[PDB]
Amino acid sequence: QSQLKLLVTRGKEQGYLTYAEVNDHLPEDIVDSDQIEDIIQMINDMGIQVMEEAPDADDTDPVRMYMREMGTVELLTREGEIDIAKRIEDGINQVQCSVAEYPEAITYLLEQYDRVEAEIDPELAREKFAELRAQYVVTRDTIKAKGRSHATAQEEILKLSEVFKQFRLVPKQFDYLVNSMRVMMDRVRTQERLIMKLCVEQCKMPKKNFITLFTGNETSDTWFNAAIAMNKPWSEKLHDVSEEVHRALQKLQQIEEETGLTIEQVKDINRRMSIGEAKARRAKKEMVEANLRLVISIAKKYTNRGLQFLDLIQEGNIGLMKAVDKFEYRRGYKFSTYATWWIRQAITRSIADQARTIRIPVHMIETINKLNRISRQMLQEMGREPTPEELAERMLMPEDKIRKVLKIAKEPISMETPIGDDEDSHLGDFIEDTTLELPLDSATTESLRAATHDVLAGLTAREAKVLRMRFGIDMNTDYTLEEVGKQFDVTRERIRQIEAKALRKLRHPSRSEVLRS
Amino acid sequence: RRRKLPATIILRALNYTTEQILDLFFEKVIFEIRDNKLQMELVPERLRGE
Repeated sequence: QSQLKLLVTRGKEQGYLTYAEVNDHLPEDIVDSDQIEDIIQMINDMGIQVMEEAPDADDTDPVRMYMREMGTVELLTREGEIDIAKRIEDGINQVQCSVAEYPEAITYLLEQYDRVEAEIDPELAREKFAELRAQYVVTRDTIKAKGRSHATAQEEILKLSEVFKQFRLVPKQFDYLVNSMRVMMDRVRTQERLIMKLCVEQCKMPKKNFITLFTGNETSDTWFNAAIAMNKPWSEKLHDVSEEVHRALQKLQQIEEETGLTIEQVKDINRRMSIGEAKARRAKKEMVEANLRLVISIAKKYTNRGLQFLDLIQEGNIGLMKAVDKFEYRRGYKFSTYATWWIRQAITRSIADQARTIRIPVHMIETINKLNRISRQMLQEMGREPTPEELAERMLMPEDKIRKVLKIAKEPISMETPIGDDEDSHLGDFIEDTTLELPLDSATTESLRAATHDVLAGLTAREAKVLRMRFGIDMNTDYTLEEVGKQFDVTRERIRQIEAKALRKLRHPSRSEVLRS
Repeated sequence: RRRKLPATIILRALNYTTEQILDLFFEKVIFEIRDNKLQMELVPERLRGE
């Protein structure tokens, strides 16, 4: 109503397009560089109808909208933080324990250790890895012996799990193992989803029967042949897929032999692993979300140094994101300061490099700042400007080093900079081209080709070819006295003789003489 | 040189109530209600062009 009626009735047509009028008669936060173009566009060009397109289209900022979602405080106390960190450690532990349940994780680590020894105390490595290998070989024998029907035998298995939990593995190792287990489970559900896709859809076996039947062994053909011998309408179609299901079962049995585990529980342990992953990941996400304030508050001090506010706080977020990863609640030191250092390091190690167009190493950045911080005193503790010789004298570096250092400073300047302020000047418009050659120069070069091509005409074959082949012209690759002397029987001195005689011939013609200059 | 605002907003910003604002630009006119009727403080000069 207000905006539409005022705009239309007033603009009829405001004669000289009185822009400075209605922009004051508009609500919301003013002095913007966004709402501007939406008014200069409508008024003219497509008049009349455009003024009817404007209302129907009317019927903002990164940082300000960033603070909006961050506005969701959800701050924590010492109790809160410890609680979250406790859930983190809880999730992580359940994951590692789930890794311990996996016997192929132990035997692989064993195999890789033998690799390590086949080429941090070396004896301490031999010590613990032996302890693991010992508990493994004793636990392994109590499997097929079946003594203590997986009751006390299970005790040795879980004790072996504890022994494995003693090892402090490297981030790349744990990720490789867990990834390998999920890839293993991928192949598992690959076979299960294959058997299901083949029997349920292609053979018209209802999902009810498939879940009632397959869920049993999932490996032996006892369920499959019982499904075929069930004499149902969907059992006759199974004959057309017998080889496929057989192949899937044989491959799944193969996996049983690879893991050495009951197929009816691999899902369970892998499940609990996924459970722990979600828990630990979740808690860590809440952590970084909660201490989000700290990022901006400290990043504010590093602002304006070749990188904008958003980029800084983003590097501070990943700095906080790394901090949360390396921290435990069982630690007297609080998170408020520990995270702060990681954030400072995160953004400062970003402003160092990804700031100026040209590359630069960290030591360069530090030396440069040190030079400035020292220079600001020399002119204030004396009275005159800081001479480069004396300024260098106050430093470990000689002087020429500092001179080259100042040749790396600044972005530097951009081409689009106005200079003479003509109509309109630009620095990059004065920049000449030197890689190109003068049309005169190109013309002379062609005339030079013609000159030489015509000069070697007034020579003999066993002399034209000699001069041509030696100085390598009109044949790309140039040859030497030997490679030419071999192709002309007589070697070295004889060919150099002719080579010098050709030069003797060119002591009268004026063509190449003037071409010289 | 920004968007327009009623020039009385700055007055309120100077801690001026609405009543004080009115008593800084205009001349008041008092009416009395006595003997069940309405009287008025008449000023002859003010009745110019009415």
